[PDB]
Amino acid sequence: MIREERLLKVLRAPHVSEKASTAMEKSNTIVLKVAKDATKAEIKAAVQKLFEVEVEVVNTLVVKGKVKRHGQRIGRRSDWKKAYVTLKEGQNL
Amino acid sequence: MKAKELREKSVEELNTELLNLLREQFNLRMQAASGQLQQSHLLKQVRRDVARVKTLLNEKAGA
Amino acid sequence: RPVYIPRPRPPHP
Amino acid sequence: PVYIPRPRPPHPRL
Amino acid sequence: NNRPVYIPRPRPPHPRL
Amino acid sequence: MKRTFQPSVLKRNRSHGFRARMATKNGRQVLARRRAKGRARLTVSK
RNA sequence: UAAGGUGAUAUGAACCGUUAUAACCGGCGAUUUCCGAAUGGGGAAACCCAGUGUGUUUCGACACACUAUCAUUAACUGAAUCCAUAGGUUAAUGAGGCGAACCGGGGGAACUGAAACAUCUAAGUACCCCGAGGAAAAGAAAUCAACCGAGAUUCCCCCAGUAGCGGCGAGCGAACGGGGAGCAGCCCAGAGCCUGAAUCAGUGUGUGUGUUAGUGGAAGCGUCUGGAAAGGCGCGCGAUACAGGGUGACAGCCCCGUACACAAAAAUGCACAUGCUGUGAGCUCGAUGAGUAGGGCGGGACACGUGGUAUCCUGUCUGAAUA
RNA sequence: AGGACCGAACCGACUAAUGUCGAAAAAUUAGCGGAUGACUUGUGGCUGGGGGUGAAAGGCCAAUCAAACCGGGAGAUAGCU
RNA sequence: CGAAGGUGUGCUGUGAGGCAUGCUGGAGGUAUCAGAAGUGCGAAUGCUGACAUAAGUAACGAUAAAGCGGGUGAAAAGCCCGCUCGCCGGAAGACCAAGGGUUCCUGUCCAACGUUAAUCGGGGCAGGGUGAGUCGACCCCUAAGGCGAGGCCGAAAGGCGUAGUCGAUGGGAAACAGGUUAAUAUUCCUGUACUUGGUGUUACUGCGAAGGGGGGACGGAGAAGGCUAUGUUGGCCGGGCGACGGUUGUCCCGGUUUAAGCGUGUAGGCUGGUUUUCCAGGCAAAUCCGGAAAAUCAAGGCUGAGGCGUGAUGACGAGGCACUACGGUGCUGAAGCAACAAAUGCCCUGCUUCCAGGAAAAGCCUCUAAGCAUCAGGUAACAUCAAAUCGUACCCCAAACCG
Repeated sequence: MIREERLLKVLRAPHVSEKASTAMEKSNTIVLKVAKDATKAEIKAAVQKLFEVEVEVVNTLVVKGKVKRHGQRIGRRSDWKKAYVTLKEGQNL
Repeated sequence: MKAKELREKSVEELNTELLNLLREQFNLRMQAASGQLQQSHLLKQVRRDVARVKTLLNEKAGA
Repeated sequence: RPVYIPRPRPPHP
Repeated sequence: PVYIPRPRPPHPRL
Repeated sequence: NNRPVYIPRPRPPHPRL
Repeated sequence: MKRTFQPSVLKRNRSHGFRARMATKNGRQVLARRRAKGRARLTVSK
């Protein structure tokens, strides 16, 4: 059983932006970064345990890294997955 | 911080790994992302500590 | 660099 | 904080 | 500097026979 | 004026893809030659 | 080994260490995602979808392991018919793929040359395919020689552009013999007496040597020019070390090195001695390889193109003697 | 009913002019033929070089075809410049 | 207190050359005598780089077209705003698939790129943006075709092919309306729905296949009927009565919209139902299909657009009012009907005709063999749970795809 440690690694970081702020104040939902796989069930369990909050539903999407032109060279950013988590009437963070 | 935990039983080794993963690994990561972490050297130090514990578990369990 | 996911996204006509 | 290398003499006006 | 990858194909306007 | 190249990902992969080369020994030699030359792209990868 | 470090572009931020677990180097271990022989099935490579068996927070759902094909072996099952066989399932062992050349084998050009061109040449070359090794192949005379003699194979220099072959054209081109490198001989087709009896292969121990980190390593100063001297001038010292590299211009004596003398907890190749395992010494008698040798027909290889053409190999049809 | 008629989309290219270092390595403008069929078109397959395919021109087979392209034999050969 | 190289000058030898030196240069060069050559270039329509010429010449890519005021700015014919003018309108509009791969939105900059300028941009830099049980992929099934355990064949490589397994361009369960972002929505929010599975409870019950049957399941053309999308007019509601004559009137302007689902069952289309008995047929069996007999009624059953109710005393709604970082935000909100016309769309994979005679398999329904029938399983109702993963930006007759 590695479910506990798995839940401690799916979550990577919160997402800060205008869309994130308006979603939180209006829809009571938090947007955060997750691992590349990060199935919806794992994200739901991780938020319930680590943040000790009740959740309703999770929506995930994959963001493709942009292609950047650094110096004389061309590079690409890494793809990452962000999840929208909808909390219930009781919210903490 | 290598031979201090060599003689502990497997039960404590799993316990210390869980709190290493739980605290100072997840919490530090959230702090760094939010910009509230100023001592970024803890992140690497904690990661190496987790590796050390896992190395002991393998040479303890089974083989 | 290489993208490998040309999945189909057909919006209902 | 990203280091900027020296560009070509017809570089952008940065 | 660079060899033209395409060479146009001409025609014989004047048979000159 | 319709041109010779009409792109199609499915046709490109099924014709010159990695698995197409490995099916026959001639394709395997094509991969072997390009590994020796050190080419970054072994085949047309989606 | 260590007073420095956290690889580079590439600075910074935050830190570790300074007498020893900072960092770095070497041996032995651990982790080792996905694709790829890819091997659970599939597939547009890095993706999708499973079955069975082991253990667990809300049934929820999780973690690990196994599950390809082929060949051999063993077990259990098992038809058309009694037996049987084919077939099926299970377990173990081995293989699969990749890699520059060299080696052996199976196929095999044309351009070109001949001042054309068909025999011939190019050439058994290029190329394709198969198999193995660190080398491979070949190898202990049904061989040469000349009636004097040498005694496995392989490689180099002669013999020698010689004898021969050849639309006797273009071209191809030996052998005998001699000088060298290196040398090693055996076993089965079978019984008896004597039975570890030498030599070998695999696993332990011990010595020596080498590889994988390293340590010490001699001896120069003053003036002149100059941005700066290692240069000029003057006087010294080291050398089993003036091989090299660096240092603000050209350094034996500033630094790293160099000759030289040492170094190994652990893993390793090589040459020996000592144990175990397995086949196996020595003597007498006998035996001593048959669809084979040879032959007819058609081809190929031997320098030798069917010519007066020996010898070898083979597709086809025949076919002995056996000391 | 019709390989029927007129005529758009669609398919094709009979005439003229323009354009020939063009907007374009065959197009534009004005006319023109077929337009329920031997029609046209999307997607995916199959046929490979002395071979394919061809209502047959030596046509087409990636802007290249009386023998495609790439690498090799190969520095082929050249009594010629 | 100045090597090679570079650049001038002066001497010198019959020549290729040599010598001395001024300035730049900045650290290498090499006598004499011998030795070895990648040893000497003006040509090869030689090769590579650089730079001329034509020449400040042709051209600046559809003859759909621009004008003015204000703003920003160092600078405005090209950018922003405003008022006119012109062009497309079966497109030069709005959507996709394929193909591109961040071109999308905001801030900032004008070197290069844009056939000119540029404050502008599909340009540079930074940040932001793609939300699904119902869409699609994935997944179940299969066509052409591919691969192919054994197998057959072939010097080797390999060819063909059975069982199988892949292969959408096809078949298979399910969501609509409104609102919202600078950029996503049938994915987010509000409202109202629907589909397929697991588990649990209750009441009944025979369940059970790669096997059987049904269904899925299909051509061309033609015609009529019923409809709807949509349009026009009248009525209704709100506003207007008007800078050049007239216009309270049969006058002018704007609006008059509302889905999926659920219930009803119509126009139309198809077929005769029900009960009993029997049968070597459906590679075994069968209550299923097929076939043969009788009795009975004359109806039943299947399919089916639209309409009508509910969905919805909800949403939307012209306009009005209050503030504008003066882009826009908030609040409020009347009427919301009828008639006529009408499709290439639906009823219709229908019907009527014609010869060229017009896929497959699964999902689904149904019947049984082996096996178990105190079980298991199935049916009906309720509760709960689950529906993962991947695509979702933007262009898409084009400045973003192939040229």
